[PDB]
Amino acid sequence: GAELPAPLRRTGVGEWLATTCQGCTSWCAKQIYVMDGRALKVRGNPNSGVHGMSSCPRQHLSLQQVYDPDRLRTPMMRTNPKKGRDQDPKFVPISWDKALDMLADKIIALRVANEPHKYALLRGRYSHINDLLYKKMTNLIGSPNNISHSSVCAEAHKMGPYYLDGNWGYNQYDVKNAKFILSFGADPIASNRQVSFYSQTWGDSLDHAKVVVVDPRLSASAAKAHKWIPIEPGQDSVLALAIAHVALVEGVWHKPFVGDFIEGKNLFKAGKTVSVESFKETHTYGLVEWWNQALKDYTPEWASKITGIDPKTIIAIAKDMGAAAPAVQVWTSRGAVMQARGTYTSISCHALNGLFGGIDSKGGLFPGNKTPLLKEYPEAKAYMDEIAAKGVKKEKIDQRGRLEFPALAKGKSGGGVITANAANGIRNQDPYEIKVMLAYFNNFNFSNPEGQRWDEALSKVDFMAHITTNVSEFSWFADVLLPSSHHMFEKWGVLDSIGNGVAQISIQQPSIKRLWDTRIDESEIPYMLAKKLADKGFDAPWRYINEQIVDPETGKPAADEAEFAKLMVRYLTAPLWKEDASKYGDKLSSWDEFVQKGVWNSSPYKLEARWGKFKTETTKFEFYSKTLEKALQSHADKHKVSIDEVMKACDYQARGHLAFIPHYEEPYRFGDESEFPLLLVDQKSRLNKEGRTANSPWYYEFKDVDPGDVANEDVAKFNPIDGKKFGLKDGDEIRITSPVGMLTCKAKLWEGVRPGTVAKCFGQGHWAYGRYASAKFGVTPRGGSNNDLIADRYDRLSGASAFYGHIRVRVEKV
Amino acid sequence: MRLGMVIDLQKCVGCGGCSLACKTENNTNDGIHWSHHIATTEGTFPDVKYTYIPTLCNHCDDAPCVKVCPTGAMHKDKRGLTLQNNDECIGCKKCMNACPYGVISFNAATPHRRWQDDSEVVANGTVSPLMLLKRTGATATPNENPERGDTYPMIRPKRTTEKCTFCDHRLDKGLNPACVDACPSEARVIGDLDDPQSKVSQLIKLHKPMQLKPEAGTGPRVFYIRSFGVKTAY
Ligand SMILES: Nc1nc2c(c(=O)[nH]1)N[C@H]1C(S)=C(S)[C@@H](COP(=O)(O)OP(=O)(O)OC[C@H]3O[C@@H](n4cnc5c(=O)[nH]c(N)nc54)[C@H](O)[C@@H]3O)O[C@H]1N2
Ligand SMILES: Nc1nc2c(c(=O)[nH]1)N[C@H]1C(S)=C(S)[C@@H](COP(=O)(O)OP(=O)(O)OC[C@H]3O[C@@H](n4cnc5c(=O)[nH]c(N)nc54)[C@H](O)[C@@H]3O)O[C@H]1N2
Ligand code: SF4
Ligand code: SF4
Ligand code: SF4
Ligand code: SF4
Ligand code: SF4
Ligand SMILES: [Mo]
Repeated sequence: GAELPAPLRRTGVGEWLATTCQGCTSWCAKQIYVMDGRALKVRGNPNSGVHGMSSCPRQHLSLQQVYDPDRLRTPMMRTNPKKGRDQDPKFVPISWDKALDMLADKIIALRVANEPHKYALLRGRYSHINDLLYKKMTNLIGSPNNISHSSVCAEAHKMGPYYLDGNWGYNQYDVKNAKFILSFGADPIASNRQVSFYSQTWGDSLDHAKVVVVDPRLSASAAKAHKWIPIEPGQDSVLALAIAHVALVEGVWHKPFVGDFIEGKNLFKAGKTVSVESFKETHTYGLVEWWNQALKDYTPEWASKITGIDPKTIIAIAKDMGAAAPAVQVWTSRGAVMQARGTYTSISCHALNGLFGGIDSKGGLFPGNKTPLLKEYPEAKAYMDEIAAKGVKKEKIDQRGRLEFPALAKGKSGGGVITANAANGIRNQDPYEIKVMLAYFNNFNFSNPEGQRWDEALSKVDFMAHITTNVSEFSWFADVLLPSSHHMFEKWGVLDSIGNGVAQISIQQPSIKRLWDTRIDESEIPYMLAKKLADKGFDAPWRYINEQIVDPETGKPAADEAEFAKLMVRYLTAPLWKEDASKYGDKLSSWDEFVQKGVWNSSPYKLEARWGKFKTETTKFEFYSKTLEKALQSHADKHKVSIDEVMKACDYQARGHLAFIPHYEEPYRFGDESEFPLLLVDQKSRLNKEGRTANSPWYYEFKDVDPGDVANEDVAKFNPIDGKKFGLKDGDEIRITSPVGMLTCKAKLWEGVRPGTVAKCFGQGHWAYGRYASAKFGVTPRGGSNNDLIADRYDRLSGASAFYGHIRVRVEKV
Repeated sequence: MRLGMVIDLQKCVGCGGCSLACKTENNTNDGIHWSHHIATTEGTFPDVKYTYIPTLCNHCDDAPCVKVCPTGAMHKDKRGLTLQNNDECIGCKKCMNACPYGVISFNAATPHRRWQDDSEVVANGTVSPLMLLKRTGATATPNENPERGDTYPMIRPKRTTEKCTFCDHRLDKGLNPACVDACPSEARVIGDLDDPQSKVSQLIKLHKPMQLKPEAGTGPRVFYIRSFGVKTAY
């Protein structure tokens, strides 16, 4: 135990290798420290322009994922032909060649029978090399059913940005220059999409920004904010609309962006209409129409009656935002908008970003910077045979585009995925049966609301293969398991991130020798499957790969699996390192320099870039969304109904012009409030790497970094008022029941919970995944599975699943 | 020389990244965390305050753990750190009762015993803790950091105590403590409190410093500045 002499000391002499973390869609650039062939540490990549060395705490849990003792080391096949929660699959090990043979035989049988559309590809997480496995392979087989997870993620959060300013996507928030931050449910030092960077900056920003957090629970961000507004779930838009109302009455919209009355005098008087011709809008459209049709009556008193918020607080917030403009940013979280009528909460909250001029402004918010990363491999039309051309025209299994499922992504009827509804199409064989399914990086039985519907659906699929590191809940229903090399340590990939005024592109690369007999989901596996299909007489995918996915420097196809894995990344990133990317950001001299740095950074965002040229119908920032009217009109015309009939069929309250402006939709609620007196407030753990750290012991050891939670436990948090009402004490074993299901967990009394609600982290309740994540693997869960409580409901205008606002529950001691 | 740390509570977001970094750096057994925290919730709804205070060894000026140690295993070094010759620890636990802060842990459990399990959740399909140990070449856990062994056992023996060493092995190489490097907001700063020009010396002049349990008379050298929360507006 003597200290080692200097020549034999080991501190600091190991190797740092660049990769990318995917614990959340922050997608931080990382370096991995390697010594004795083992990954020992993770840090933020110092070359990153978004976040630098800053990181959230979950980077360290990555090390218990790659070295998870319940990872699969071999392909497997089930030997119990029955599937179900009660059916042990009795998996036995097989070779890759045998596993892909079974899958290939089933795919080819579909084509021979002229039913290629009965194939489905399911995608959970992914990297930007996904186009081959997700889209090209699927369409070449002849199926339209490439089903992402986007609608169980955040599609409703894109409705406001798209239908108001043309951005079907996320924003970055300029916190370093903000003077007012208003968060509707966002908790950016714990979740959302740059936890590393917003954690870096949040505390410092409190010295120049006033911060208000609107959330039914006291989140970490609210605990470090100037005001916590404990909103009743589903009432966010009431506050957003009343703030806008006060802004107009007080005359404190941002005139350089919005415009002004022609004669100077502010004519917005509460309750009274204004002449449209009296106002000259600059970069916006529809302000007076919005006022005349609804906003003139969304007074602070109206809002206080619904929410209990002091009207003086509403007025003070509106005035503070007016004085801070344009250095004003409004965040929306999933909690505010992933509700059955949530499209109009996204619109109502995001409208404030236009009203106070924050959109594309200093201290405001704006989209990701332009980069030259390619996102698709070459077109495959020339490789489509007649079977495939017919199949890809079939209705999608998720029923997108039907009257009651407009899913208006990017303005198109049926434009968006409806992930959770694919289970309903499958189990009802409507539009048709799914007979062959390939799925990767996903666990929809656990992550989708009312996931037992996925139990039911998958039990009815003739053949399914799951590409996964662990035997998760979804894997339980697979015929074949195809073990994936771990995305962060054993894979070639590429991702991007936005924040700090920049967009970055980062590499994923293997940092260790491959541990087990696994293959990379998005490159090696489709390559091997294409070879197997070609051996069996269907060579279109193989020809597509070998003729179109060739090296950007040599023009040669990959010689083998390992080369192909790297080639997939080289191909899409060639504009960064083979060509001169100086016009967009960094100049990289070679592929090797890109790999060594591990990240490419854009130049800083040009403020006001989009002013006067939004990708909306008017090219303006639309308070009256002609963009959404055009999309709804298209959907209505498709189904030979009026727009009002669309609204009625999709269970929105809006009629007439209200369908196109920010307005109040009463939140949808399910269940009798007398039997189910509490509203569920679902939240993420700040130690969740999505649904993937429940088999990491360090997760449990530090679980109380979630404010109010308890180490090594799964707790539901009740206000002490409700604890007294229901006879609950800390540590009591409890059952929580909704109209659709139940879970068991433990009780915690916490004053940071709005009375009448119960705040509980999603992430526990696994009955599979591994030995730490479950009580008895395959049988008994650890903790309680939130989504068993959440009825299968949709924001039908976006396709999004609802996880918030509508869930009523009751509680009792077990 | 009196090395110490200043922690800025306004910058701190209460994420535990420092404590997880310590786990990866120092190979502490499951349940043993040299870096930890004290969190408090105060007030009745809706006027609720939550605060998180990161904690570690305070490397005290007048360390009672050193004074009571019967073997001399616990000792001060020339940097002012409280370090331990683990080889001379007899597991008497006197240090733990003397320390006012509860930052010392006792290895009653065999460290990393959960990695000796060779059961598989799916037989001949998934792996096992023991198999992962064999595959990676590690001795006790695939997550063990060999650097730790420069100055302290990489894996401590049962029936010894252990605590934060201020990442002495990293300081010896001119590097930063793992928890300092791990902090996203740079809330943690270390330096020589005897140097008036050090960043730590200047921080506690620019801001009013606070210490945990100064009344215990140990002269702790972790100082807290500013506030985790802010006063409510409106
Ligand atoms: N730690 C962690 N961070 C992550 C992820 C993760 O898994 N773990 N996933 C990433 C991904 S994929 C996503 S899509 C983003 C999502 O990031 P966000 O969209 O910002 O939201 P969530 O993290 O899902 O948190 C939902 C929050 O809404 C609150 N809330 C619940 N109901 C209501 C309501 O009715 N009104 C209001 N105002 N609030 C309500 C909950 O308390 C919770 O704080 O996070 C990314 N960041
Ligand atoms: N109640 C509630 N439900 C939610 C959320 C919430 O906040 N509350 N968050 C929702 C959100 S925002 C999202 S985006 C969705 C995400 O939901 P999903 O896309 O279903 O993602 P996960 O649940 O993380 O499942 C990923 C699965 O991939 C496997 N896998 C794990 N690691 C790897 C790897 O490295 N490679 C490969 N090929 N496979 C791997 C495992 O089977 C793992 O279970 O969950 C959502 N569901
Ligand atoms: S978990 Fe998310 S925020 Fe944290 S380091 Fe990984 S990608 Fe970044
Ligand atoms: S890493 Fe930094 S911000 Fe996170 S808890 Fe530790 S000191 Fe605070
Ligand atoms: S904090 Fe405790 S263990 Fe550390 S030096 Fe002070 S008395 Fe000793
Ligand atoms: S347990 Fe070890 S370090 Fe502590 S007082 Fe006893 S001999 Fe000294
Ligand atoms: S200084 Fe080193 S040993 Fe001490 S808490 Fe920080 S990481 Fe752990
Ligand atoms: Mo998501």
